[PDB]
Amino acid sequence: ARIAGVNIPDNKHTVISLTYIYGVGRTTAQSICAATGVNPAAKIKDLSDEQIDQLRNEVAKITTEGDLRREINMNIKRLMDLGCYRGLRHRRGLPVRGQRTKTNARTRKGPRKPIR
Amino acid sequence: PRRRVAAKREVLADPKYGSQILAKFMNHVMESGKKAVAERIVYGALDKVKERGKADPLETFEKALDAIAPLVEVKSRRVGGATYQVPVEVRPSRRNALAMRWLVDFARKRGEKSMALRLAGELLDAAEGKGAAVKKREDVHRMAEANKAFSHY
Amino acid sequence: PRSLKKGPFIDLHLLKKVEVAVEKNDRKPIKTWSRRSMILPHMVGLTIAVHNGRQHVPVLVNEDMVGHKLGEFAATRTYRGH
Amino acid sequence: MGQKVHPNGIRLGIVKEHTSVWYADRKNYADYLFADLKVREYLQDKLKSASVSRIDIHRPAQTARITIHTARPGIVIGKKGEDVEKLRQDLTKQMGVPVHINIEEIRKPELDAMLVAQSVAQQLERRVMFRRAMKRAVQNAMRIGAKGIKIQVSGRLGGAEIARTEWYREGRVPLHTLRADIDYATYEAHTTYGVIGVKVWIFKGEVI
Amino acid sequence: NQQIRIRLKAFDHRLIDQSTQEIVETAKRTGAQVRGPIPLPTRKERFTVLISPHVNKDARDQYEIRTHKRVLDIVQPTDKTVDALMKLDLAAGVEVQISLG
Amino acid sequence: TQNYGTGRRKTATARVFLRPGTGKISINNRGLDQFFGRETARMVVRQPLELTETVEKFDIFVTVVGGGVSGQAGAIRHGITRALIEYDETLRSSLRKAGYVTRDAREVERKKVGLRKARKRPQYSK
Amino acid sequence: AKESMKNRELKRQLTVAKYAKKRAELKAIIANPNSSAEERWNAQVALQKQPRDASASRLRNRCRLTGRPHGFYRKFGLSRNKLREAAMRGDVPGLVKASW
RNA sequence: GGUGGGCACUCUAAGGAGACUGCCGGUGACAAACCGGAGGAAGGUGGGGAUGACGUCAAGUCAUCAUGGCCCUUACGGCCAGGGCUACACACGUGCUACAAUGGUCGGUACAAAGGGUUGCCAAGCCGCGAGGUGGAGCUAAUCCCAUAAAACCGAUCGUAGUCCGGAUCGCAGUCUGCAACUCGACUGCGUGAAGUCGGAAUCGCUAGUAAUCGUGAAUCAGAAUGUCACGGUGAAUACGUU
Repeated sequence: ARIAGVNIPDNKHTVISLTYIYGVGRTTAQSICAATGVNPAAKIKDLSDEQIDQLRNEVAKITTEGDLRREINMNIKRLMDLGCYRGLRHRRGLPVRGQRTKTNARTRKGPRKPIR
Repeated sequence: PRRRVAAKREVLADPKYGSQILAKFMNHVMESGKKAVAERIVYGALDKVKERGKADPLETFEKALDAIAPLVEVKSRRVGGATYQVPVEVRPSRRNALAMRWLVDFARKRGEKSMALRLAGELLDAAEGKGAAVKKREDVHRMAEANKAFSHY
Repeated sequence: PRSLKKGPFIDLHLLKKVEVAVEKNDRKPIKTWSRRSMILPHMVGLTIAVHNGRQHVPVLVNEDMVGHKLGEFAATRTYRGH
Repeated sequence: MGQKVHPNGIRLGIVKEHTSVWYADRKNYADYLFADLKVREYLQDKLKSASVSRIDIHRPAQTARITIHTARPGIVIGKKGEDVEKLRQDLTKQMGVPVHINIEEIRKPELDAMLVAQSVAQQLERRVMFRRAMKRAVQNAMRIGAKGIKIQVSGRLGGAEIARTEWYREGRVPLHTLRADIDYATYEAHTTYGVIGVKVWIFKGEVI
Repeated sequence: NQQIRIRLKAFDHRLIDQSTQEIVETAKRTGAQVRGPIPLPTRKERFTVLISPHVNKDARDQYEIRTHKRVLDIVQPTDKTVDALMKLDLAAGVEVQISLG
Repeated sequence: TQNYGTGRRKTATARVFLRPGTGKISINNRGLDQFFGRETARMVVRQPLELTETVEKFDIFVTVVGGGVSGQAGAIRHGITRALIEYDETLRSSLRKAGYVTRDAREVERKKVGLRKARKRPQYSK
Repeated sequence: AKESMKNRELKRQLTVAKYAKKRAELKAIIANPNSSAEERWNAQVALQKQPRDASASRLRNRCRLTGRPHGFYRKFGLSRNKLREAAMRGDVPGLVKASW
């Protein structure tokens, strides 16, 4: 029900519910469920408490949720104070990995402004 | 303008019911040329129709299409410098085809789980004459019988 | 990026300049056109003037920015805004 | 202007044969072809005085045979076959592979597109009226036995400022029937006011 | 020697066809019989080239070269037949490959 | 004894042998039900032996190569049709009226230069 | 045309062949896992005093007469425009345009 | 088919035959021809392609090339290093991927054509989750490699949710090429998970193996396709009719 401080879905498979945790993907959930023994294809309601605790242990050894968001922000911060090219794109919100930035480039900038 | 006779395509009968009328229904529900996928829908749909009442899923198809196929329809027509929607009778070759049109189109927009039971859902829902495809038939019939003033071709 | 088995790549004329500088402690700017050289762990404290197409931008070496390229700290295009 | 494909190319497998007839696989293929076009450029470079029309290059196994068609073999060949030995020396070092030179006599220079284009272009270099050069050329082919000839010339004709395209055609010039044998050639005349292009079609008959 | 194999390649099928028959003719009448000319699949390399010097991408010419191949296996090659064939002086546009003796 | 026929639909060719037998089929050493997972083609092979009453008359050996799902189905379908015309002569009229002796000449067209595919030309603006 | 690029390309062409067998075997040491450090370092150093024209990546494969660097084909070694005029005249063997 | 063996079949590649309104009926000036049928694989130029009449736009190309005139001659010529051609408050054009269950995921299980390969194709085996590394067979090739086709089918799961749809974006760590992946390559794995739930006026493509959809190969190329060219798989609707 509650893993790493986040309530995962109760009416979904363990391998799919575990993906809700910030830091756990499809492979990590598969990796977690294989290391613990909990079967991927059982809903969360019909797993015993001791198996919830066992699943809770596997996630805790993995960087997840706040500390992963904590970890990410220095990595962005460590760049923008560095003054290099990748940091400068991070402080303006443009293509970081050399995208076209000419026509679309609108994952970053948000929306188009009227006044041209 | 054209002089062509177009082309006369023939449809082979279905392998599970021996009725070419289902062949063009299969021909209508097609998407991206996936013949095998779509025929799984109709037979599963026909099993659902057969399992829920009736005696033969093929005869209620016959019952369904007449309740969908209109007997009249207008077309845009310009004679006196203006558009007159002259109601015209629908030929037998077109009424059944457009009957197969409106069954899938309105069942595709239904809220049921899958098309397998969604065309099937409309099939009995249209056979009794209270479905949206039945509803679409009468408003077309409502489009005519009011523009009856224009009867010149 | 560059393969680990090939090792990281720095121009030897720069490598000569860095090796001379550390044993000299001149602390003077190093004027170079090699923006493509990887950043060694061992010129921390030296300043390097990296060419950006027209001028040599002086860059001060730290430890967090070890491992980058010398060109990442020398902008080559000027926007200034619309 | 782009309406018509090259008349000889459209029939390169029907009634016309390739000038270079040989085989090579990948890289000798690249080198051999470069050798042919250069010496073909060279062959016309030395004997522009001679009436050279077709240069066939046959390459058997590790040997190259050059076939040169001329309307005046007395110039390419020298005193008792002396000059021709001189030419065979600088191809056999330009090509590499040894070269054997075969010279044939073009019986009707007026029935060959190259020399007719050669004659008209060379005459136009002497500021003779473009009109008279073409009329003379077409009747020469017609009287000798050609069944059709069209000659087209373009580009600052007569020293005019605005270029134009004037063409004279006699007899039948199908240019669409693949089976019909068509002789086609182009020459660019370099006058004092620019470049004057000459196009000649010569129809010799149906190939049944 | 033992089942002499030759490999024939030509850009023109007419050139390769006449080349096979003359090899057959030089094979018979010398006390040896031929297996027959095996038609090998034709390989053509394709090249799409644009014909305009500037722009006009839609104006192109499609080109082809035809590679024809034959096997024409030789069975029981007599001694007076083996030395009557490599000294052939023909096939300007065709290449003759000698294999298996 | 055996009766042979060759059928082609799009790019596949079928070699059928109508030796006398009870009713069995053999396509590439596998049966009709196992080789061909779709029952529609299962008629396609067998419609020719249903129109003419020969459903249980031979153990037909078939081999096919090339083509696709329906492409093989038509190629083998054209396979037997010639075989009964080889097996006897009175079924030619019955098979021709059904359009079975005719070889389907429809094939995939050559892609065009300046064209995305067969006849669809790229979207253009005024 | 622009013969100066033709001169540059031939100058590159002479340089790659001159250092071909040195550059190749030096790269072999780098790529060989058996050649460990302190000798692969000698190898990767050995490339960089080469005139930098010995890299085969610096060739543009221009046309053989006109030197055009865009419409090139390795099979004929020629520019696209020089391809069509040579193919049109029957100069190149066996090339007859396609229809199918 | 792997071993003898066979020259039957597919297939391969060369010649031919075959379709020509040839015949029949009707109509039509008795003429052209049209409407159908028989036969036939193909019926009315069977399908596709190449083929573009005299001419028009002083259309484009002096940057493929050539070329008259003009222009520069320590530079408007040449060499080199770095940068830019890839920037980006926006707009327009052309495509790809999506909004999902006619589907995603997992497992099993089939059916093609075409092309490339000796400065090359990188098999078997082994190592690594993976991109890849080692290894070196065989192959100048219908012989060996690229090379596993995918949609489709059969079972399980998901159950209509911005979701087991979507994978743009960012972070970390890598592989390969290349002297050198900062500007400015591709690919991989682990994380994250945007807009997007079918799209206004308006507008475009398509009449049969076509549209629609799914993969495959090649050119350019050290490396770099959603573009170009080419191939096959599954496979339609509609044409009353010319205002």
